[PDB]
Amino acid sequence: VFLGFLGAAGSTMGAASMTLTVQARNLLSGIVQQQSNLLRAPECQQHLLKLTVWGIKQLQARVLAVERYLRDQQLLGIWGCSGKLICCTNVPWNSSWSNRNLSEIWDNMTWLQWDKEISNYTQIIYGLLEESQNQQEKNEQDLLAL
Amino acid sequence: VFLGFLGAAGSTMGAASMTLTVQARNLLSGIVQQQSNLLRAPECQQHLLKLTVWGIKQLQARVLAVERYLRDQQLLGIWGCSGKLICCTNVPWNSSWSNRNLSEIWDNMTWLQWDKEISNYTQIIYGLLEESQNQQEKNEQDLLAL
Amino acid sequence: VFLGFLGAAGSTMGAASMTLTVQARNLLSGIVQQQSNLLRAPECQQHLLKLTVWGIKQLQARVLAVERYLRDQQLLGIWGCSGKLICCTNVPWNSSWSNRNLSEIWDNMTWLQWDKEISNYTQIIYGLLEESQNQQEKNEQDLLAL
Amino acid sequence: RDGGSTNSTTETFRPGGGDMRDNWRSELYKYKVVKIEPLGVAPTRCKRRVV
Amino acid sequence: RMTQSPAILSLSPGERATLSCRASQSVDSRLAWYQQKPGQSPRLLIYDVSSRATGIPDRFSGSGSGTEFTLTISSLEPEDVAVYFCHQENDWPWTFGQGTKVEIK
Amino acid sequence: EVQLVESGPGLVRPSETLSLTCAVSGDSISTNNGWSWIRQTPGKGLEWIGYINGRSGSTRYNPSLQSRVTISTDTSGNQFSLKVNSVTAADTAKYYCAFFWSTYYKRFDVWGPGVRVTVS
Ligand SMILES: *[C@@H]1O[C@H](CO)[C@@H](O[C@@H]2O[C@H](CO)[C@@H](O)[C@H](O)[C@H]2NC(C)=O)[C@H](O)[C@H]1NC(C)=O
Ligand SMILES: *[C@@H]1O[C@H](CO)[C@@H](O[C@@H]2O[C@H](CO)[C@@H](O)[C@H](O)[C@H]2NC(C)=O)[C@H](O)[C@H]1NC(C)=O
Ligand SMILES: *[C@@H]1O[C@H](CO)[C@@H](O[C@@H]2O[C@H](CO)[C@@H](O)[C@H](O)[C@H]2NC(C)=O)[C@H](O)[C@H]1NC(C)=O
Ligand SMILES: *[C@@H]1O[C@H](CO[C@@H]2O[C@@H](C)[C@@H](O)[C@@H](O)[C@@H]2O)[C@@H](O)[C@H](O)[C@H]1NC(C)=O
Ligand SMILES: *[C@@H]1O[C@H](CO[C@@H]2O[C@@H](C)[C@@H](O)[C@@H](O)[C@@H]2O)[C@@H](O)[C@H](O)[C@H]1NC(C)=O
Ligand SMILES: *[C@@H]1O[C@H](CO[C@@H]2O[C@@H](C)[C@@H](O)[C@@H](O)[C@@H]2O)[C@@H](O)[C@H](O)[C@H]1NC(C)=O
Ligand SMILES: *[C@@H]1O[C@H](CO)[C@@H](O)[C@H](O)[C@H]1NC(C)=O
Ligand SMILES: *[C@@H]1O[C@H](CO)[C@@H](O)[C@H](O)[C@H]1NC(C)=O
Ligand SMILES: *[C@@H]1O[C@H](CO)[C@@H](O)[C@H](O)[C@H]1NC(C)=O
Ligand SMILES: *[C@@H]1O[C@H](CO)[C@@H](O)[C@H](O)[C@H]1NC(C)=O
Repeated sequence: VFLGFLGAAGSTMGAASMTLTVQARNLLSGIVQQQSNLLRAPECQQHLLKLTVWGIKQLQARVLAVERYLRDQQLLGIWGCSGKLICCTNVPWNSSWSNRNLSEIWDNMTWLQWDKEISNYTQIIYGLLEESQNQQEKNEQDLLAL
Repeated sequence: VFLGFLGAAGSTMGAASMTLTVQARNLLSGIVQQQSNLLRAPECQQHLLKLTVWGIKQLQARVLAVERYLRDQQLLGIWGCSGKLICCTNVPWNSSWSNRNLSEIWDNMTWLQWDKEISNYTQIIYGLLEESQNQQEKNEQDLLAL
Repeated sequence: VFLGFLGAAGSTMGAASMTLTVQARNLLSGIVQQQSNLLRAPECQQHLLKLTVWGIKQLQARVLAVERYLRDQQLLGIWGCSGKLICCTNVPWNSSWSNRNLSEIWDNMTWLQWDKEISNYTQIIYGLLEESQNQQEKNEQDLLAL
Repeated sequence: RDGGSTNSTTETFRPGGGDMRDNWRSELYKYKVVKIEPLGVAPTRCKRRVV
Repeated sequence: RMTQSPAILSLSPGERATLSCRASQSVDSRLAWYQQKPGQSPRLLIYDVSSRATGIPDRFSGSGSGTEFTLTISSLEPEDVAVYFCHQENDWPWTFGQGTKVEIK
Repeated sequence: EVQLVESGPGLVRPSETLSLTCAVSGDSISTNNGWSWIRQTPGKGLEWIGYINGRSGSTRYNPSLQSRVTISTDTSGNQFSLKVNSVTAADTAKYYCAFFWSTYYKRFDVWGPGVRVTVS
């Protein structure tokens, strides 16, 4: 855990796609989330009760990490990707959002650069992914299929 | 998000089944759960620390939304529906719980009316769904299958 | 719910594998997590606000149950088991971790005894399960498959 | 610095004051805090196979 | 599992040539086209119905889905005399159509 | 970038096994899955014989030859080969060595010149 947490950040999209579990494992487990799960009492805890302001700040940090995690999982579920780090969809690429070939982006761009190129199309793409899944379920409820 | 949140409430069960992502998206995202995830500090936060009672009420609301969400997801997992908004099971309908044909309920009833008709059979049905999944796993652990 | 919560604890691994939903259902639902979800206000709540230390202790207990649940679910997701109480993997057994035949462990050992026999190989096994899933995804991204 | 001085071209430096925050800026100048955003999308040749 | 048509086209230089290919089963979007000149092994032109292979002139294009596909060569040149093949990439058998010829006069 | 060079008998008699090989230059065959054989038969057109996965040794063969063809590798020689049993006149064809790369990110082929084999 955290042995190369953002190690692929400067690498290409292709190479970086091979380290996806590395970042996923660090979204729900900060130091305080490890101390909170010791078999022994952590001892510190009395401090956070005697002084309730510190107790509240710690809980807010823990609750937020959980809420952010769950929201990303909910979107993957809605889009039809329950689990999987990499999933294919039926939404075609518009070639307006970005107009580059596969041999250019997977080999020459980093994920940070990509993110800064299509950031204002994010909501359009997410909207289409949701519509696609709804259409798929409508087709599933037809026993003659395709 | 929230552009027709309960819009299908007065519609029939059939039509309403086509809007399921609309309600699902609003279970983990109230206004305070959006403000809490800004890149900038929300600014308000000092108020909830200076006066710890308000800080606690806000956390209780956030924790509860998460617990309710997770409990529903756990039941779907137990019943054998990981993900999916609509899933088929192997539990037969009893015709005691409700005794109507498909052409009557999917076209003439709303979900609110349905809920008020079979509410005291809810636990029986949930119990059967769990038993069904356990039986399925017992059959899966047999390499000769069916 | 909780009608035989650890009832299989003294039973063999084989028999105990048939009660897995029994323990799973009790990880997110303690008494306070039921009182918190009443349609009526619980009434007690004012106590936990007037005296903020008790309010904080209760939230810490609730947040922790959620964090522990989610971490186990994240590991199952990473290892390629989204949902399911029982899942097969591609990691071979080393026969160093434990060197017993199937007819000995499934019929004569309890899960507690097993846990005390291979506890210091837990991290090795978990590491291998993650590597296996990453290798599987690398193979999936090849349209000629196997 | 005081400001400019005369045509002789000199500068005068004095011990300063300022907010206590300048003491922390001397140690934390090397650090930045960022939020990690794990989802993203990109073009590929795969298509969900509907089954 | 796919049939091309017509067996042969005869075109004037600069004219646009079109070849069709029909599947017996859906092949989704998994269709490739190849160009085989006499004495040569087939060259990949187009993949996934309309994506050009690296090094392919913009004369070449195509479209279609499911079972109905077309290969188009605009501004046809004498260097394009070849047998063109329709290749199924949506199933295990990977069949090919029979191959059709385009000749420039 | 690789080059594929085929070699083998240009004549096989009825009921004999036909054996063709292909050398690979420029890359390894112990990896790079998708080494394959393609047959071009006058009067029929192109068809696949099958392919091998250099990393595992597994193979897949077109059903028409499910009981007739073997594909295997010599990773030391960095060459691979095709053997078809009980060869008959109907199997006269131009045989090719090919490399098919098909992933989520790239698509390409490399073809060798092939071997023409007459079957009596
Ligand atoms: C940082 O950039 C350099 C330069 O582009 C990358 O160097 C490549 O490393 C691979 C693996 O050793 C070689 O096969 C390539 O030939 C190198 N590129 C060049 C131009 O020589 C380096 O890998 C990048 N860092 C990370 C983490 O990806
Ligand atoms: C509220 O009730 C009315 C009356 O039943 C629904 O009206 C139907 O609307 C559809 C779509 O325009 C028509 O095809 C039907 O013929 C209408 N019914 C009748 C009896 O005329 C209306 O759709 C309902 N509201 C919602 C949100 O579902
Ligand atoms: C506690 O241990 C006893 C003794 O091993 C178990 O008894 C077995 O019960 C099954 C089911 O009735 C019989 O078929 C076996 O023949 C019994 N064993 C013997 C040696 O007689 C008992 O089941 C165990 N308790 C639990 C919860 O598993
Ligand atoms: C492909 O793009 C077409 C043009 O849309 C325009 O440009 C995009 C980037 C947006 O700003 C949009 O509001 C503009 O009208 C669309 O008409 C077409 O639907 C798109 N296809 C898909 C799958 O989205
Ligand atoms: C079908 O219904 C049979 C009758 O059960 C009776 O009515 C139901 C509504 C309950 O109140 C129950 O306690 C009563 O005994 C059952 O015997 C039969 O098992 C049912 N089938 C299924 C799948 O549940
Ligand atoms: C099988 O075991 C081999 C021996 O490993 C040694 O014993 C284990 C229990 C560890 O303590 C390890 O550090 C020792 O080196 C391994 O070389 C081999 O990789 C193992 N196979 C698998 C799938 O793990
Ligand atoms: C949308 O993103 C592009 C990225 O290249 C940027 O140049 C453009 O200014 C952005 N549009 C707006 C309105 O900010
Ligand atoms: C069970 O539900 C039905 C709904 O029609 C209701 O009439 C009945 O009174 C309920 N039973 C009890 C004990 O409340
Ligand atoms: C590892 O586990 C075995 C269980 O049989 C135990 O005997 C051994 O002492 C443990 N090793 C260490 C270093 O504790
Ligand atoms: C992708 O675009 C670049 C820049 O125009 C070009 O050099 C490269 O050859 C293109 N890739 C393919 C496969 O055509």
